Amino acid sequence: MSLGAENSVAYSNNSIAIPTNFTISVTTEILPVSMTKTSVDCTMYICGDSTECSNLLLQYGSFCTQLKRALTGIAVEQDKNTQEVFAQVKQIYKTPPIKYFGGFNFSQILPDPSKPSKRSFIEDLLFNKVTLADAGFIKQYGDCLGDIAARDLICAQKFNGLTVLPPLLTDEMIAQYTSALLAGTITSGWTFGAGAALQIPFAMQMAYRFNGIGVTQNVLYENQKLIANQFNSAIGKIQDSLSSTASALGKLQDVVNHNAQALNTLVKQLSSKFGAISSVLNDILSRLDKVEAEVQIDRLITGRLQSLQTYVTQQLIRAAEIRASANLAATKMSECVLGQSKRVDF
Amino acid sequence: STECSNLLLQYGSFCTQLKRALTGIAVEQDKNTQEVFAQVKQIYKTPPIK
Amino acid sequence: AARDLICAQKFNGLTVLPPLLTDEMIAQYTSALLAGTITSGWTFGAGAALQIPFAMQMAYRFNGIGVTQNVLYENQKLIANQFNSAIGKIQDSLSSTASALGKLQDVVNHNAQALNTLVKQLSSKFGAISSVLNDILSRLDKVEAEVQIDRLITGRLQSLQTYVTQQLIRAAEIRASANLAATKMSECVLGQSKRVDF
Amino acid sequence: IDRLITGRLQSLQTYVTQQLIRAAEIRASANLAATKMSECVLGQSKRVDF
Amino acid sequence: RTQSYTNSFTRGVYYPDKVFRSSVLHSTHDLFLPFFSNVTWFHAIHNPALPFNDGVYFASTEKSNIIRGWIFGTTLDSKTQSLLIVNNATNVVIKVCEFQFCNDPFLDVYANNCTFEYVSQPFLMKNLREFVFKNIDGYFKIYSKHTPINLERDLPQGFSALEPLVDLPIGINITRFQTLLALHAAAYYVGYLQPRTFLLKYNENGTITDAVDCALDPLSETKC
Amino acid sequence: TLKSFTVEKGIYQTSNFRVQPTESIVRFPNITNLCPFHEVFNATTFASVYAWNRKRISNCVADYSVIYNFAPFFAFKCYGVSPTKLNDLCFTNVYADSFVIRGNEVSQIAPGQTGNIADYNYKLPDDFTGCVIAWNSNKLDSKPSGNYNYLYRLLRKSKLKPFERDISTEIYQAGNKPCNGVAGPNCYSPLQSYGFRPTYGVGHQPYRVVVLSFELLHAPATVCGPKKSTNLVKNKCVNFNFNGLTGTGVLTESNKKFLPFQQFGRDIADTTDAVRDPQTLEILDITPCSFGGVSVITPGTNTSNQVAVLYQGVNCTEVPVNVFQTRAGCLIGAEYVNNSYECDIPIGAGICASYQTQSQSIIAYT
Ligand SMILES: *[C@@H]1O[C@H](CO)[C@@H](O)[C@H](O)[C@H]1NC(C)=O
Ligand SMILES: *[C@@H]1O[C@H](CO)[C@@H](O)[C@H](O)[C@H]1NC(C)=O
Ligand SMILES: *[C@@H]1O[C@H](CO)[C@@H](O)[C@H](O)[C@H]1NC(C)=O
Ligand SMILES: *[C@@H]1O[C@H](CO)[C@@H](O)[C@H](O)[C@H]1NC(C)=O
Ligand SMILES: *[C@@H]1O[C@H](CO)[C@@H](O)[C@H](O)[C@H]1NC(C)=O
Ligand SMILES: *[C@@H]1O[C@H](CO)[C@@H](O)[C@H](O)[C@H]1NC(C)=O
Ligand SMILES: *[C@@H]1O[C@H](CO)[C@@H](O)[C@H](O)[C@H]1NC(C)=O
Ligand SMILES: *[C@@H]1O[C@H](CO)[C@@H](O)[C@H](O)[C@H]1NC(C)=O
Repeated sequence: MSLGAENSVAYSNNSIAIPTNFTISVTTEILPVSMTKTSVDCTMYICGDSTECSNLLLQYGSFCTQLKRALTGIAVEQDKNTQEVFAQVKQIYKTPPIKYFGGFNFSQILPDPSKPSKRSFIEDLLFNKVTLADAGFIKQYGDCLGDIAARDLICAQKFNGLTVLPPLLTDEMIAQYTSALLAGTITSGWTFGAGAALQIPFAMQMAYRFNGIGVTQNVLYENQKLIANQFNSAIGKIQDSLSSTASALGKLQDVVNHNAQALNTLVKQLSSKFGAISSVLNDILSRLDKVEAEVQIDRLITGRLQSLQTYVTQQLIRAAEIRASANLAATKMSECVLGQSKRVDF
Repeated sequence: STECSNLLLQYGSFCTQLKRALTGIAVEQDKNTQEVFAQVKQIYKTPPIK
Repeated sequence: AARDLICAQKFNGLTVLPPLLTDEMIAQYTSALLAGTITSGWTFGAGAALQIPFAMQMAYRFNGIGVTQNVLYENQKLIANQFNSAIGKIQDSLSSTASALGKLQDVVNHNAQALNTLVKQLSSKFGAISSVLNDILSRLDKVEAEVQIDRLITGRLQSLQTYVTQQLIRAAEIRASANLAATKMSECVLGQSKRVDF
Repeated sequence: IDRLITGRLQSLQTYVTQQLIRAAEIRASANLAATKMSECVLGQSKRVDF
Repeated sequence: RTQSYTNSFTRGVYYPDKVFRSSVLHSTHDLFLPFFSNVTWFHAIHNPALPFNDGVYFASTEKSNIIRGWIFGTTLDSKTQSLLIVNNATNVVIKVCEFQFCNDPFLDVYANNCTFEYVSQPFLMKNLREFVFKNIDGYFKIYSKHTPINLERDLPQGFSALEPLVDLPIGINITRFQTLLALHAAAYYVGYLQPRTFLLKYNENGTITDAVDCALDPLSETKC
Repeated sequence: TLKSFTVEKGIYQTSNFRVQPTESIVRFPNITNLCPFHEVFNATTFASVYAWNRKRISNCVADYSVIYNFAPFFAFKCYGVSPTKLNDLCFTNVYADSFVIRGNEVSQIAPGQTGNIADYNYKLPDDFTGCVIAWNSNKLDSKPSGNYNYLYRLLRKSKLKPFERDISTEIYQAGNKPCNGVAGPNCYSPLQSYGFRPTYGVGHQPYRVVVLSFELLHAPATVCGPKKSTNLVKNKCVNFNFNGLTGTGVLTESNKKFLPFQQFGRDIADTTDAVRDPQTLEILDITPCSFGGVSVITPGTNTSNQVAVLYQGVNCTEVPVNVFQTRAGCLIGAEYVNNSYECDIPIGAGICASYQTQSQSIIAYT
C-alpha cells in the first residue's frame, strides 16, 4: 500500500511563502443520530399461543421484564438523541421572500413550497439515496393478512412478536427544524444562538467571518463576486457528486442494514431444535406425554431465551455507539452552525 | 469430532454472529489506527540541514 | 522445551490477525507529521504546506498566547536551552521510570488474559462425567454421550459468548480513546489550541 | 441443584453485563464533566453552547 | 461396448423433501451429484455389471421402450435377494427375490424365498429422462425428470429439478448393478452420488431454479 | 406491570391483546377399514431372528387400545412418541416386525446398540421412532427336548445396516485356506439354534417381540387413529387439526401452486404456512389471528384516574377487537383537538397527549 505522494518542503531560515489567492471549499460530513426502535413480546416469540409453555416460562422469573425495560430505555434514548441534535432553536425562523444575499445562491439548500414535504433539493437527494428497509413504523397488518405474491420478511418478523415503533418526530418536523436553523444562520449569523436574532446583511456577516480567520475584511469587499461564484460552483459540485455517487452515505445504510439483519437472525433462530426432538412446539405437545414434553419445552425455552438475551445485549452496545455519534452531532450543531470554530479540522 | 459437529449444527447461527462481531472488531481496529495516524496528505521530508 | 501458551491457543481454534499498517508505516506517518509541523507550522493542516523560519513560527506561537513577540527574539537562546533541557529530562525519565506506559501494558495484559481464560475453560466438566470429548464418546452409548456432549456444547458456547461480549465492550472503550487521540492529533499537532488543560 | 445453579449463573451474568454497559456510560459522562471542569472553571471558553 | 466421458454440467439436482418452499434460499445435506463431474457415456451395441457406489444417476437421450428395467443386488443367480424392476408400456413390476438369469440379462419381446412384490403406474407417458437411485437405511427411492432438448449432442446447460416417484422399503444389500435392454444402439450416462452440501434457490412458484455446490471452488464456499 | 399502587405520568406498555379462537376443526381422511392388529399378534410360530417378517399396514383406522387386550406384555417401550398419544396423532405408514429372541438380548432391540442381535441379526436405525413390544413366551415357545426351530446368526464378515435382512447360509471362513463347502477346520455354520428349555433361568426364556415402526413423513396420510372429522369453515379464527398437528389461526383460500407430491408449506421460522385438506384436494393458507400491543396513557394517581388506551399497530376503524387514528396505532379515550402545545406525554409520529380543562379530559394534539 501507498501512504501518499512524496513531498519535500523547502525550509530556509530567511524564506517564507505567502498565498496570493484563495478557494472556497464546501465539504460534506455525515453523522448517524438515531436508529430503529424495536419491541419484543416474549410469550409470542418463545412459545406462541400456548398455555403449557407460558406456565413453564413464568417459572423462570423476571428475565423478560428486564429485557422489555432495556428495549424501552433504548427506544426513549433514540428520541432523546434526535431531540438533542435537532431541537436547538427556541423559535421557528422564516426566510424573507427576497432571495438576494450578496450574490450567494442558497436555492438548493432552502426549501421550496412545490411539494407537501418542505424539503430542499439536497435533502431530497439524501432521502432518495438511502434505501430504507421498509420498517413497521406504519401499520401493515392489513397487508400481512392479505396473502399476496409471497410472504415477506416484515410479516414474518411481526408474526413472531417483533414490532418496530415509529419515531416521535416526523421527517417534516426535522425538515422544519433544519429550515429554521438555515434561516437563522443566513439572516442573523451567530447572534441567534446567543439570544435574540439580530439581523445583518450577508456581506458584512461574511466579512466578520473573514476577520475570524485572520484575513482583513477588505478582501471580501474587493472579491465579493469571485467568492460568490466560488461558493455557487462548490454547491453545484456538491449537488453533482450527490446525484452521481451513491457510496457516500454508507454509515446510515450500515445502520439500516444492521437493524434489519439483527431482526432477520432473531426470526431465523426460531427454526433450531436446541437438542430437542423438534423445533415445532405443537408437534412436541401432540407427540408426547406431560413430563417428556415438559423436558423438550424447557430445552426450547432455554435456547430461545439465550438468543433473545444476545439480541438485547447487541442492541444495547449499538445504542451506546449511536448515542456517542449523536452527542458528536449535537456538539457539531452547536459549534459549526450556531457559531464559528477555531478548532483545527473540526 | 464429527458427532459434536452434527450436534452443534442443531444450535442455529450463534457462531455466525460471534464471527460477525469479531470481524467487526477487527475492522474497527484498523479504522481506529487509520483515523488517528493517516491525517497528512503527503509524506513530507525535513531538509538535511539541522 | 515445553508447550507454549501461544501453541495451546492456536491448536484450539484461536488466532491473532496482524494489523494492516506495519510499524514502519506508522513511523513514516509520524515522521511526515513531525516534518510538516517543524517546517510549515499550522499551514500544512489547512491546505498546502508553506515554509517559515522556526523562530518566526515560535514568535507566532507566543503571539497566540498573549505574549508580545519581541520576548522570544530577546530570549531565544534561553528558550532553546530550556526546550533542550526539557527534552533531555523526558529522555532520562523514559530511560529510568517504567510506570508511565501502564495503559498500553494494560491493553496487552487484558488481551492476553482473556485468551488464557478462554483456553483454560476447555478443561471444565460443566456437569458431565469428563472434560475430554473422546473419553465421553468411547465410554458411553449414543444417547448418554449425546446428553454429555450437549452439556459440554452449552458450557463452551456460554464461555465463548462471554468472551465476545467483554471484547465488544473493550472495543467500544478503545474506539472512544482512539477518537480522543484523533482529536488531539488534529488540534495539538496541526494547530494551536486555546482550550485549557487540553 | 444443577438447574438452580444454571439459572443463578445466568441471572448473575446478566447483572454483570448490565453493570458493565452502565459503567461505560458513567465513564463517558465523567470524562465530559472533567472536560467542563478544565475548560469552564479553570478558563474562559469560546465554544458556542459550551 | 463403447465407453466415453462427458462433463456432468450442473445437472442432477432433486427435491430433498416433500415440503413446499417459496422465495427462500435453502441449505441441505444429502447424497448429491457434484457439479461439473465426470459421468461415463455408455453405448449398448454389444457386459459386466456396474458398481452401485452410494447411489447412481442416469440420463438417456432416446425414446420409446428401447431402454427399460434395472437389476439391483450384490450377486446374481440366487444366493442373495436381489431387487428387480421391469418397465413396459402398461405396468411396472418391482419384485425382490432370487430369480434365474443368464450372463446377458435382457427382456425378450417376441423363486425360493420370495417376499416383496409391487405394482404401480408406468414411469413414462428431444427426450431426456433423468433418474436418481438411492439406498439409505433399508429404503429405496426413485427421482425422475422429463425434459426436452434442442440439439442431441451432450447434456444441456440448465436446471431440471427431479421429483420423487416411490419410497420403497426394500431392505437388502446393493453393491453391484446391471441394466436391462430390449431385443427383438442405446446410450445412457452413469454418474455417482456423493455426500455434498447444497444451497438451493426457490422462486415464487416453489420450484428450484438455481443451486450451487459448496466444495467445488472457493467462490461456492464463499456463497455457502 | 409496575408492581406499585401508584403510577406517575406517562405512557406504559402493559400487555398484549389477542383474538381468541371460537370453533374447532378436525380434518382427517375418510377411511373406514380396521387395521389387522389382530392378525399379527397371534401365530402358531413367529419367524426367526435372521428371517424376521415385516408386515405392511396402510389404509385403515388404527385403534391402539386393543393392543393391550391381545398379549400380556410389560415392556411397551416407545422412543419417539408416547404410548398414550398414539390415537390422537396421525401419520402415513406402519410396519410391524416379528421375531423370537432370548431374554438376555431384549435390551439389544433399541436404537444405537452393539451386540449379537443388533450387529449381525436385526439392527434398528439411529433416528428410530415407534414402539417395541416384548412379552414372555414360556408357555408356547419352550420344549423339554430343546427347540431347534429358531436360529440366529453367530458371526458375519461385516456389520449389518439398519432394517437389512439376509437369508443366505454360507460356511464362514477365518483363514487363508478355503472351506470349499466343508465345515471343517476354520469353517463354521453361522446358524446356531437357541435351544429353549423350561428348566432354564428367567434370563434365558424365549420372548416374542413385535416392533412397530411409524413413518413420520410428509406423504399423504393413509393409516392412523379414529377421530371424527367436522365441517371446514374459512375466514374465521379457529383451532384446526390437519392430519395430526394442531394450531390456532385463520384459514383462507390459497393461490399457491403446490406440486402434486407436496403436502405442507413452511415459513422462514419452520412454521406451517400452507396446508392441504386431506378430504378434498385444495390448498389453504395458515396465518395467525389479530394481535398487537396495548399502551396506557395516564397522568398521576394524585391528578386523575382517567386513562387512554393505545392499540399499537392496528387499524381499529376496521378491526377494534373518542376514537382517533394515528400513525402509531389508534387512540381510544382521548379527544383530538386542532391546536398545538408542547409535548407532555409522547405517543407517536408527531402526536402527544396531555390533560387540560378544554371538565377534565385527556386530549390529543400535534
Ligand atoms: C541560515 O541558513 C544558512 C543556509 O541556509 C546557513 O549557512 C546559516 O548558518 C543559517 N544561519 C544560522 C544563524 O545558522
Ligand atoms: C441558483 O441556482 C439555481 C440552480 O443552480 C438557478 O436555477 C437559479 O437561477 C440560481 N439563482 C440565481 C439568482 O441565479
Ligand atoms: C474423466 O476422466 C477421464 C479419465 O481418463 C478423462 O480422460 C476425462 O477427460 C475426464 N473428463 C473430464 C475431465 O471432463
Ligand atoms: C454389503 O454391502 C457393504 C457395503 O454396502 C459391503 O461392504 C459388503 O461386502 C456387502 N456384503 C456382501 C456379502 O457382499
Ligand atoms: C410463475 O408462474 C406464473 C404462472 O404461469 C408465471 O406467469 C410466472 O412467469 C412464473 N414465474 C417464474 C417462472 O419465475
Ligand atoms: C389369536 O388370533 C386369532 C386370529 O389370528 C384368533 O382366532 C384367536 O382366537 C386369538 N387367540 C385368542 C386367545 O383369542
Ligand atoms: C373421501 O372424500 C373425497 C372428497 O370428495 C372423495 O373424492 C372420496 O371418494 C372419499 N373417499 C371415500 C372412501 O369415500
Ligand atoms: C387503515 O388506516 C388507514 C389510515 O387512515 C385508512 O386510510 C385505511 O382505510 C384503513 N384500512 C381499512 C379501514 O381497511
